[PDB]
Amino acid sequence: MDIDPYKEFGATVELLSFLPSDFFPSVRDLLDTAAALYRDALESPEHASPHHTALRQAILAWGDLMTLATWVGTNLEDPASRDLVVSYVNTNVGLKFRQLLWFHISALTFGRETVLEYLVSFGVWIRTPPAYRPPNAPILSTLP
Amino acid sequence: MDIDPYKEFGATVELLSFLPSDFFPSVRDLLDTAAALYRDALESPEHASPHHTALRQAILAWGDLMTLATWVGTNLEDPASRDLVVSYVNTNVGLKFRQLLWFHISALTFGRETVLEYLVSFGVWIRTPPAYRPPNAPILSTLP
Amino acid sequence: MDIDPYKEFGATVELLSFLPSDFFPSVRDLLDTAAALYRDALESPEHASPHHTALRQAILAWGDLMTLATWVGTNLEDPASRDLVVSYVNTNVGLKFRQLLWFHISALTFGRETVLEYLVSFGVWIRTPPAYRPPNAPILSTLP
Amino acid sequence: MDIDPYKEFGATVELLSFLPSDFFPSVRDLLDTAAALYRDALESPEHASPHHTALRQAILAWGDLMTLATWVGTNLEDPASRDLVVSYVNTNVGLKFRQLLWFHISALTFGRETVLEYLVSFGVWIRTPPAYRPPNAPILSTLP
Amino acid sequence: MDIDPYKEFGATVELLSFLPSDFFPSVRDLLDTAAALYRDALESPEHASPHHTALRQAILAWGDLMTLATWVGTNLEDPASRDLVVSYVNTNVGLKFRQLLWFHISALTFGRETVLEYLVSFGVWIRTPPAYRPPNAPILSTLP
Amino acid sequence: MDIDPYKEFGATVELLSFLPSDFFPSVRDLLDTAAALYRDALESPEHASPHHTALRQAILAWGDLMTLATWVGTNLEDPASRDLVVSYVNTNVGLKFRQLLWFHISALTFGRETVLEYLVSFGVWIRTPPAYRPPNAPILSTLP
Ligand SMILES: COC(=O)c1c(CN2CCN(C(=O)CCCNC(=O)c3ccc(C(=O)[O-])c(-c4c5ccc(=[N+](C)C)cc-5oc5cc(N(C)C)ccc45)c3)CC2)nc(-c2ccccn2)nc1-c1ccc(F)cc1Cl
Ligand SMILES: COC(=O)c1c(CN2CCN(C(=O)CCCNC(=O)c3ccc(C(=O)[O-])c(-c4c5ccc(=[N+](C)C)cc-5oc5cc(N(C)C)ccc45)c3)CC2)nc(-c2ccccn2)nc1-c1ccc(F)cc1Cl
Repeated sequence: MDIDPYKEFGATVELLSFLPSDFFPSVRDLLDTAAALYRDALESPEHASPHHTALRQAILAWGDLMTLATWVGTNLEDPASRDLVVSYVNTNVGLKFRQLLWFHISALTFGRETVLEYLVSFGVWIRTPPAYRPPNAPILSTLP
Repeated sequence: MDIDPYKEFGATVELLSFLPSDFFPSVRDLLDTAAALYRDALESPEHASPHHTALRQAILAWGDLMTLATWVGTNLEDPASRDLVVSYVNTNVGLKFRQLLWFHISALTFGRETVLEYLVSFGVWIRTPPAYRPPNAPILSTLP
Repeated sequence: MDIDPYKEFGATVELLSFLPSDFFPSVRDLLDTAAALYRDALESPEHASPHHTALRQAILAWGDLMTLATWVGTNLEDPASRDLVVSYVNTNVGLKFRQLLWFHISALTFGRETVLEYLVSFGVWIRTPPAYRPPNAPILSTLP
Repeated sequence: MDIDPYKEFGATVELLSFLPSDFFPSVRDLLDTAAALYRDALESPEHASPHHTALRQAILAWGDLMTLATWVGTNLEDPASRDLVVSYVNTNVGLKFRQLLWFHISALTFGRETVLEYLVSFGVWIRTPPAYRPPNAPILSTLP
Repeated sequence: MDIDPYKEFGATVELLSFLPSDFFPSVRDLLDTAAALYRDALESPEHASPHHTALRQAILAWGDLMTLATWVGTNLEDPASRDLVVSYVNTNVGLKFRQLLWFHISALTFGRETVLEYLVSFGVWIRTPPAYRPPNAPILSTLP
Repeated sequence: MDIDPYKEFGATVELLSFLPSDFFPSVRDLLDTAAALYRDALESPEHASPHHTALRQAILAWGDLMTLATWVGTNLEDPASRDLVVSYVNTNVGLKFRQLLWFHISALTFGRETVLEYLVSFGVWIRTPPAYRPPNAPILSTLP
């Protein structure tokens, strides 16, 4: 009854379990990137590619929790209520789809195959013990 | 980037603003009806429609929000501090994509064309004042 | 100078007066119809039909009457005289204006043929004795 | 909703603002131009061009603003406030309106080509330094 | 690297040194005239001419300098310390490309050929002493 | 009424918002590079490519502020006047188009596509948290 968010794009939630938590950027940094690079294509009413379809949805989803953050910021009285709730959204639910923002943005910019190869390559990096890991962790980059 | 998802689908948020709040079925019925008859290619690796890709991102979001309601209802202290939040999810944020689930499901069984005419042909039914309104709203259905 | 705003379109004020006054939708409830359905076609720099060129003028004409209901609506010294006039805009100009928007916005969605026939149809249905008539009122609809 | 009343006609408010304000003729002095030249073409039940359909609306739009300047023009209790508003019609609506009539009534007599070129021409001629320019101002004319 | 921009355009800075300081129109009129009739492809992603690319870099520079005048006039303390700077911008640095805007705009409507002849045919008009000078400078214009 | 300085070259001011302030070299270092590599082509009166057209303009623009720096350095008396002004030009207005100098120089040397790919690649570098950023930030380099 539960769908894999990435089963349609080749990747999977288990595969994204490689990437540690702190690896992912903040939601602001990702939203600014899409709104900087793709803002002229996201708002365009065309199916340029499935990531746009997913990316338009993921943005509005976080746009919705911002509402619940603001509603809770004012219509609640207890500090442990008004804070621990909003602390939950940024902490856990925010992390719940910084993957989606990080994934689909990185997929559009770099192609799906380059992202999937990136995950496996990053998987090998993290597996190796600290003594032999090359300190420069692998990082995405285009290729002509 | 401030844009509704209903752009490449030929719609708006104003277009689906005519529909009264009691128009849309419950969230449970929509989720069930999704898996009742779309569970075939909905939870598969296949890609088939652009509606499916947008759909899958909606069902995961509600599963996210329900994780929020379960969290707040069990850990936040005061019901006067949390039942506001719990009822807020089921009431307002739920109705956010309480209709989003409705659009894609209705579009899939019927088509982006037939759903739009039902929306166009509904507002004309609802914009009409009560005294001169037919006693039976138009029925969404496929035309052979 | 008796410039009928409908003589170009195979109609006339007498037919639109032939229907009952209260049948017509409200101004606010009707602007969003084109604003939600035709916001892209109207704002386009190339007209698609004379209804576009005509409806594109009615929207601007209503602009100042709201502005005049806003400038005068908030920049007077006597509130005892503000609603004396500001009420007149929604009183006896909208009645001559809500008819105008309804014609074109219905003319676009259903063609000038069906609207002109509907005016004859509905205007009769309200005249026939109630003992002898189909109680299901006649209405436009995109479906046959 | 930024419905330029000129974007359909290869112009825009900035060009018509590019000319000086006082260049435009008066409303009364301009209505008779179409009323004397185009009283037959406008009142015809078949439009001859989109300028007809557009100019046919501006005349009626000015109708109520005179009526509103007549209803309010004579049906108030405070003359101290009558000219406070009635002056505004000829104050800051005609300025946005005398431009509108001038464009179409000139567009019909001389085609949309010559008017759009004249706006560029005259708007420049008033900008060039007086020491270096033909003092004979540029003007439309039916003769070559 | 010490070179004027008027090289690939077939000109110099000496050639445009004949023109008196009062020759060129104001900076406001040039900026308006740029957007009055070139705003079509001036603020677009298109590349069309080599004049447009040089132009766009001029309009941004003046917007830069005006940001300087606004800054100094509001933050620098003494008018005897700042009005020198403010008037210096509008007077001297303004006239630097007060003519630069004039050359490209005049070149676009007319062509690199026709503008040069007007410059060649102007100096002969201005180098001539006053007693034998025709009372009307040559007029820039296109030749069919 | 405002043009994007980079809208014609594919990039945009938002895209260049990735690069932090201190990343950009000084104006002297860039001018020496162009005057070292391109001084034999900039002064050539030919449109070798649009960056030359932009690059000739950007140089003279900074060449103009050097004049205002020198004029202010001598014809002003107050130290907070003569210093804070010139401090403004080097600090803010200098930074305002060290981008243009850095961009167009890097575009000529490395091709437009390589620069645009560089920005996106640098964008991904800066987004990543410090713990996982490869310490060697990405840097331009040719490719046969
Ligand atoms: C996937 O869709 C859904 O699940 C769904 C649907 C749509 N479907 C399909 C339609 N539907 C039906 O129940 C239809 C069966 C009944 N059939 C009929 O009555 C029927 C059957 C045959 C004929 C027929 O051939 O003559 C006619 C018929 C005509 C047919 C053609 C025609 N011409 C143009 C020539 C003229 C006709 O003139 C008529 C005139 C009549 N007079 C005299 C009054 C009477 C009948 C007719 C009607 C409901 C379900 N709607 C809604 C919804 C929501 C809010 C508000 C309203 N609706 N929500 C959902 C949803 C819910 C939960 C969930 F979790 C997920 C979803 Cl998505
Ligand atoms: C885009 O350009 C501009 O905006 C612009 C222009 C140029 N334009 C176009 C020309 N212009 C006019 O006003 C022309 C209309 C008047 N037409 C006429 O007088 C006219 C029209 C028809 C004929 C005609 O067919 O016979 C003739 C004519 C002749 C024609 C052909 C001919 N042969 C070779 C066979 C012999 C002719 O012998 C004559 C002899 C005469 N006698 C007896 C004295 C009298 C007339 C004629 C003249 C001004 C605008 N200049 C200037 C400028 C600046 C500084 C100093 C001077 N000028 N600044 C700008 C600028 C300003 C602000 C801004 F923000 C941006 C810009 Cl860029």
